[PDB]
Amino acid sequence: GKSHGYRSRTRYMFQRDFRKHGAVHLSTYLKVYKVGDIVDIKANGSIQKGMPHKFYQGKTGVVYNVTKSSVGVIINKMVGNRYLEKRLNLRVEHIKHSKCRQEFLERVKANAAKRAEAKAQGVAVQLKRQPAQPRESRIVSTEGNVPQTLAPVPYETFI
Amino acid sequence: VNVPKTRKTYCKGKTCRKHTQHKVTQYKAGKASLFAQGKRRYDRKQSGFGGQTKPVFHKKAKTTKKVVLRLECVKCKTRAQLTLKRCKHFELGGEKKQKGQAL
Amino acid sequence: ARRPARCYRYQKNKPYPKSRYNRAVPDSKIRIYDLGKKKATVDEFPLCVHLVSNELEQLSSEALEAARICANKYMTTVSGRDAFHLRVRVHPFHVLRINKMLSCAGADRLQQGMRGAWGKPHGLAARVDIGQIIFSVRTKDSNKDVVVEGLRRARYKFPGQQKIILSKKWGFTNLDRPEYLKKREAGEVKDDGAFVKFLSKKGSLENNIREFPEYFAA
Amino acid sequence: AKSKNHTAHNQTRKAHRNGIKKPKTYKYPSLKGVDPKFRRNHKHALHGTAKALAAAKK
Amino acid sequence: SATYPMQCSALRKNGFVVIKSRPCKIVDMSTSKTGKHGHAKVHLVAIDIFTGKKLEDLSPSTHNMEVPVVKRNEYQLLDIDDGFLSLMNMDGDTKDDVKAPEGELGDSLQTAFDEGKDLMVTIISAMGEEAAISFKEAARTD
RNA sequence: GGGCGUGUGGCGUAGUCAGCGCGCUCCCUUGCAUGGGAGAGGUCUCCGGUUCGAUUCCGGACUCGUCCGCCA
RNA sequence: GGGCGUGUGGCGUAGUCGAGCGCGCUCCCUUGCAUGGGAGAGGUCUCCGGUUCGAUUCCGGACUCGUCCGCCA
RNA sequence: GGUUGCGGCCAUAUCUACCAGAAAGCACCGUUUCCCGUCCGAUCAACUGUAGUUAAGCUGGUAAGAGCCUGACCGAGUAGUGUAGUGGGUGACCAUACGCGAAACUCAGGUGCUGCAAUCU
RNA sequence: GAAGACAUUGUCAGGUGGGGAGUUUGGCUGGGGCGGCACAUCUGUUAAACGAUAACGCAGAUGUCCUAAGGGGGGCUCAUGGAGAACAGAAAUCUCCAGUAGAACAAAAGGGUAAAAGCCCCCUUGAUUUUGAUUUUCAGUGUGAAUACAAACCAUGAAAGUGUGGCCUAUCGAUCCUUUAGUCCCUCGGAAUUUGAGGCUAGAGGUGCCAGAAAAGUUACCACAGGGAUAACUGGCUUGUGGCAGUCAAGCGUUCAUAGCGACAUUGCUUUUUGAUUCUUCGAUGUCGGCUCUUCCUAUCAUACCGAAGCAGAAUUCGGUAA
RNA sequence: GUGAUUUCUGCCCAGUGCUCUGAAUGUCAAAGUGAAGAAAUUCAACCAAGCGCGGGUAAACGGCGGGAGUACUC
RNA sequence: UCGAAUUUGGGUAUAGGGGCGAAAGACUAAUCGAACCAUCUAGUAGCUGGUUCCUGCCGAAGUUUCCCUCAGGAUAGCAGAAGCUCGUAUCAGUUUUAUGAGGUAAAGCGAAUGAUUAGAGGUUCCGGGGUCGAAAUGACCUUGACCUAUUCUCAAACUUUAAAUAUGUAAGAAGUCCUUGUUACUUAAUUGAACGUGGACAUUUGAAUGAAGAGCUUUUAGUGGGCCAUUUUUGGUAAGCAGAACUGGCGAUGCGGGAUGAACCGAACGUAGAGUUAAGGUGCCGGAAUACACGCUCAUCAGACACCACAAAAGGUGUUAGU
Ligand SMILES: [Zn+2]
Repeated sequence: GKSHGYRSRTRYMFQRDFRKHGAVHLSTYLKVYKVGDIVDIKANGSIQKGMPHKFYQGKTGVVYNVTKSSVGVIINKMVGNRYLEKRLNLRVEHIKHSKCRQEFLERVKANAAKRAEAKAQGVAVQLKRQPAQPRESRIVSTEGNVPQTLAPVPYETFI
Repeated sequence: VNVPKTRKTYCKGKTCRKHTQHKVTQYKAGKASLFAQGKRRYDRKQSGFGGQTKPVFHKKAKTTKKVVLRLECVKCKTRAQLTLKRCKHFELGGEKKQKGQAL
Repeated sequence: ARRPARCYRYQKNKPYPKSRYNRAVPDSKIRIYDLGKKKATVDEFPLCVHLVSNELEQLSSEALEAARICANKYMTTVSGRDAFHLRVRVHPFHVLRINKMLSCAGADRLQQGMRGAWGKPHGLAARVDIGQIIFSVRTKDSNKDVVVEGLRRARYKFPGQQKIILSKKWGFTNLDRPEYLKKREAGEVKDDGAFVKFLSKKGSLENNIREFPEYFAA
Repeated sequence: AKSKNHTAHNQTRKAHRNGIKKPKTYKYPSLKGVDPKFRRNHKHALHGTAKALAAAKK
Repeated sequence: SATYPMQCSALRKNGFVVIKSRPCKIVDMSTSKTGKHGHAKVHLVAIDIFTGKKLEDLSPSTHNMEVPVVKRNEYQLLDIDDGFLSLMNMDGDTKDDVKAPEGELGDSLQTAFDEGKDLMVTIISAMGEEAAISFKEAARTD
C-alpha cells in the first residue's frame, strides 16, 4: 500500500549536513525571542522533540507565545483556495530570527535619521528606494586601449 | 509482559491526593446480570416467533485483548483502573530480569 | 531466443544497475576489455585512434563482444599480435528487462495481459553519449592504416553512427604530442606497468627526490 | 471497468477563479493558546491599568 | 485469549484447528472449485489429539475457522500412583494433576518406571484440558 | 504456465538460535524368553544472508510428488 | 511442427581425456527334488568431422529413441 | 605579548614528523591518617607544595607536508536549464533567438581569530 | 367382550426435522473467474530540489515486544586491525597501540546519537491525576499517533535541570448492549426505609471488508433491467512472436571469404501466425469446414527469354524481366 | 435398488448414514426438591429422550495405497 | 405397429407448491422449472427512453474526503441569484530589493558506500600449484589474496559539491523614537514581559506596475465517466496502449488556414459599411507575380511543406561543393 507517515520523504531534508553533526552550539539556546518576532523554521534532526512537520521547513512566521523551552509560531498555509492560520509549538533549536526583518529595521532607523537631519534644511529628502536605472552617457577613451580585433575560431576535435 | 504486584501511584481518594502504595490485580469482567434493561429487552424481543432478532458477531479478527490493571490504594481502599497495550503473554508474578548470567 | 537490438536501442529508461534490489542478472558477454600488448610501455605506442559515437543510444554487450573480436582478429592477422594496444572504454552496466509473453495458441486463456507486466532481466547494455569514445587503440605510426581499417571493420557490428578520429594526444595519456615530448625529455615522467606517473610542484621534497631523480639532476 | 484514479488538472484554475484571498488580519489577535500564567497576570494588569486611567480621567 | 481465528486457506498441514469444539490436528487438506464461476471449498480431515477420533469439515476458503493454542511442555517423572503422574518442573515446581496415559503409551511408561529409567514426559495443553503424549530417556545428566 | 508440499545416517522421523528406535558391526550376559554396552555411521537437499548461534529465521537455486490452467 | 534429454559385447549395466562386471552360452571339471567351480568368446563405445598427443570422454553436425507443448468455431 | 579560569565561532583551530620554550602559570610530580572508591590510592577521593622536572602534557615554530579555508576573466559563459518558431533531421537528437548559469580541474594565497576576569619580566 | 386410571386428549418444555418456508452467498481488478491485496497502515524510491501527486510500479515491513528494552544520575567507549602472554590453536582470558563510528540502539527501512541516545552500575515508577490548546491525515470531521503548556503529586541528581512510556517516523477501533472504577451524587413521579433497577464522568469486552451488515452453493430449464463503461468475430493502432529480406565477413567449400553457403553482431519489411489493447457494434453485422464462382497481389512451382556456377554432356543449383 | 437367460457377484464397518433387548454419569430443558434471603431472586443436588461411550450393518452411501528384495516374498 | 401393456366414445375421480407422470421437468384448454382470472397495484428500480414558447444577462464539472462505495450518494470545490457595509482600500496566478529553505538536472569516483578494467611495487611465523630439493616457518618461478601509488568505466532506491524553473517572508500609521503607569507574572533588584497615558515624526508615508471598485454574508442549481497537444515522466518491444506533473485547449466553439478531420496554426462571434492584416498562399481549378535573384536535381517507382498520414543499415568515377 501507500505510505504517508509523519516523517515520510524527509530523508535528505532531515539529514544533518556534512561534517557538522553532533551536539548543537549554545548560541541557539542563548538567543532570545519575543512576541512579534519574525522567525525562519529549519528543523534540526539531532533534536527529536518539538520537531516541525515537513511542510513548515523553510517557512517564515510570527511568534505569538513564549514558553519554557519552545516558541509558538503562526504560519499561513494554503488549503484549497484560501490560507488558514496554523499555530506551531517548536523548540528553539528549530528556529532562528529572520535577517530581512532586521535589515528593514536598519533601513527604518537610517531613513528616520536622514529625514531628521534634512528636516533642518528642507532639501527634498527623496526617501523612497529606486530600482536600477538605465546607465547614462559616458566617454570611453582609447589611450592605451586601442581595440583588438577578434574573429571566430575554426573547428577542431580536441580529444 | 511482566508487571510488579505493587506500585506507588497517585490516589484521588479525597483524603490522600498524593502518591500512596497500591496493590495491583487484573481486571475481570464479572458475570452479566439478568434484569439489566438490555437483557430484559432482548429476552422480550426474542420471545415468540421471528427467530433470531439481533445480530450475532462472527468475523473475529483480534487475537489479543488490552489488559487492565486494577490499582487499590492501601490506605483508603479507593480503586483505579489503567489500561496497557496489547500483549499475548501477561503475568503479575515478579520474576525480575537478570543480566550477566547464563542461558 | 534473443530479441533484436532495435527493441533496446534508445535510452528510454532510467539507469538500472545490478544492485541489492536486482540480485538476479545474467552475466555480461564481454569480459576482456584490454587486449593486444597491454603490458607495453607508454612511449612504445605514440599514436592513438578512437572509435567514438555520434548517437545517444545503448550498445549491447553482445555487440561490444562481437566488435572486440572482429577488430582484434583483423589487427592480429594483418599486423601481429603485439603491435597494438586496444582498450574498450565502455562497460555494460544498464540491465534490459523483458515481459515474457507466451507464444502458444490460445495463450489468452492463461496470459493475464498487461497486469503485473514488470520485466525480468535478460541482457546488459552500455549507455553512450554524443562524442563518447567506445574503442581506443594505441600503436606506432607505421600501423595507422591497419588500425583505421580494424576500427572500420568493427564499426559494422554497432548500431548508429560512429566516427574514427586520430587523436592529437600521445597514446592513452592526456597531453599533446609536443607537450609529452618536452615533458619526457626532462626526467619528470616515470613509467609504470602500462601508464606513466608525472611530477608535480606540490608535495614533500624528499618523496619528490626519491622518485623522479633525473629532473632534479639538473 | 477501470477508470481514472486521480488528477490535479483544472484545480488551480478553480482556485484562482475567486481564489487565493489572504486571511484578514486584525489588531488584537486571539489569545487562545497563549500561556495561562501569562494570561492570568495580564488580566490583572489590564484591570489595574483601566482603574488607574478611570481615576485619572474621572 | 485461549483461541484465535484464522482463514481456511491460511491453514496448512500439521496445524491445529477447532472442529466441533475439539482441538484437532490436520492430516489432510483438499480444495475443489464449487462451480466453474465459484470459489473453491476446503475439505479438512483432522485427528483429535486427545481422543484420536477422525473429524472432517468442509467450508468456504474465505471462511474463518477457530484455532487453539497448543503448548508442549517438558517434565521429569517423580512417581506414578493411582493413575496420576507426578511431574517436576525446571526451578523445582511440581504438579500431580496429570492423569496417567491409558493406552500402550501408558503401559510402556509404567513398565519403564517399574524397571527404573529416568523418563522425560511431554504433556500438551490445549483449551483447558491436559494430557501426556510421549516419553523419552535422558541420554546425559544421569 | 502458475501455486502448494517435499528432501535428516539404510528406514522412520523428531527437533531450542542434530536425538533416538529399528537397521549395520563388534563385545558381554542370561533358559521359558533374552537384554545390555560400545562403536563405525548425518555438508539436516544445496548455496548465501541474518543471528553469539541457525535443522529451526529468511532469500535464491535443484530434485520429486501434487493441484489448477476456465466462459465464449 | 517445435523444445529438452538419450544411444556400451548376444542382453543389462559402470564410465573424471590415458571399456569393467553381471546375464546368455564355448569348453573342461563336478552333482536324486541337477548344481556349483575354473579358464572362454563377445564391443568399430549410434555415425561422421575438428581439438589433443589420444577422445566413450571435448566440441559441431546428422541419425535414432524417449519425454513436454501445440488447429477451428 | 606569555599563562591560567570560564567561553563564542567550531580544523585558517585537525593530523604526521622534528625543533624550541626566559619569567610566571599550568602540568608531571611526593603521601595514604581522615572523607571516599577500586582486584589494583593506576583512575577517583583526601593531605603536603614539601623531595624533583621541563622528559612528557601544554604553547609556538619548521615541512616545494596530508587535510581544511579563501579567491581567480582557471576550466567555462562549458554542462545544465526557463521561454519561442509551420527551425533542421526518417529518427535518435541537434542548431538558433531572448534569458539564467554550475561542479570537477588548474593556479595563487592562508594555517586560528576573539570576549570577560586574574596574573606575569 | 377387551382394556383401564395406563393409553387418548389439552398446555408447556427438550430432541429430531431441506419434508417445507423465508433469506443471504464482499470489493478492487488492463472483461469476469483463479491468483494477489495495491481494502487500515509504515520506510526508501518512482516524484520532475516547497508541499501535493497515479498504476495489480520497484525494494521491503505492521496486527508484535519490553518493569525494563520506561524515567533520572554516574562511570566508561564501540566495530575492526596490529603487536604480545602456559596449556590456548582461526575463534576462550589478559595487556598495549591505532581506531569519526566503519559498532550498538527489540523489529522493516531511512534519519539521529561519542565524557552519548551506545555498554556497565545505582535509585525508582511521570507507562500517575484534571480537563483544555496545537500538528499530521483532513471536510481543517472522527480515529490513531504526536507537540508545548497550566494546575497538582512524585522520581532522580550536589545542582542546573530532566521525566505525561519506548531516540524519531508504523504498531490499531463508533452507536446500541454488557461490565468495571469514581461521585456515594441524581431518579424510580401519592409518602417513606431497604434490596433491585435506571442515570452522570472515565475505562474494558469489537467490528482486519480496519468511518465498523448477522449470511453456503448450483442452474446446459432459466428470467428481468441495462451495458459496447466490459470479454468471445472482422476492421483499426503496434509487430514482441511468426514469416520474409538485407549489411559485415570468422569460417565451410581439396586449394579459395562471397559458385553455393555462412557463425558472433546488426538494419529492415509484411499483416496470410499468435499476442497486446478495447476504438466501433450487446433495441443482434448469422459464428467452423467444405462445395460453387469471380477478381486481385507477387515473396514465381510450371511455361517464355536470359545472366552465373565447384555449367564437359545429361541432370541440377543461384539470380533477373515477368502474374 | 438392479434390469431376460448363462456364469459370477471379491476385500473393507475407519468415515457418513441406518440400527441394538448394552452400560450408565459424562452432556443434561420445563415442572418438582433443598439451602440462603425480608422477598423478588440466586445457588446447588437430582435429572426423560436424544447426543457422548460400546456393538452390528456394504444387493447402505461409498472406498479399494507406497518402499525394497528376487509373478512371488518382506 | 397392426389381436394386444391395442385403439376409442360417453359417464366419473384427482386442482396450482396442488394434481397426474412406463419419468421428457413432460402434461394440467395454442399458457408450465409452478395454469388462468381479479385485487393488493399507479408494487420497487442507483437502470433505458421521453420531457411542450421567445429573447436578454451570467455561466460550469468530470477533482478532495467518506460510504457492501466503483453505472449511485453525502461533503468540499466550480456557478447563479439576492444582496449588505463602505468608497480607492487590511489588494494582485507580476516584477525589483533584502533574506530564507530545497537535493532534482548537471557533476564526482587518484572523495565515503556499492559496482568495475588493466598492469606496477611490496607482504609471507602470513596462501595455492609446479620445478630443484634428504627434508626444511627450504629455494626458484607461476597464480591467488592483502597493502601502497596509479589507470578505464558507472549508480531510481550512492554522494563532498550543486544550478535553472518553481517556493516562504518583509518593503511601516496596526510604524519608529522619547517619557513613565498597571500586575497576583518574572527578576538579586522598577530587572524584564505584555498592555497602556502623554509628546515628536505626514504626503517620496518609505520599491515598480495595475486596480477593472474593496470587503462580507445567505441560499441553491448542475457536476463528481472525461479526452487531446508541447514539455517532464512511469510500466511496456510497441500502440490511435495504460498511468502521473505544470500549462493551454476540446468537451461547451462557430470563423480564416491545414483538400478532408473535436483537439494543430491564426483568431474567439450583436447587426452592417469602408480600410488593413494574421496563419496560409499568388500556373489553372482559385481571389492573388508563368515576379525578381543565386545555385542544385533528370528519377525505365523524381519531388513538392509542421501535427500528418512512414522508411533504415549499407552502397554508387551519377553530379556538385569541400578536407
Ligand atoms: Zn488513597
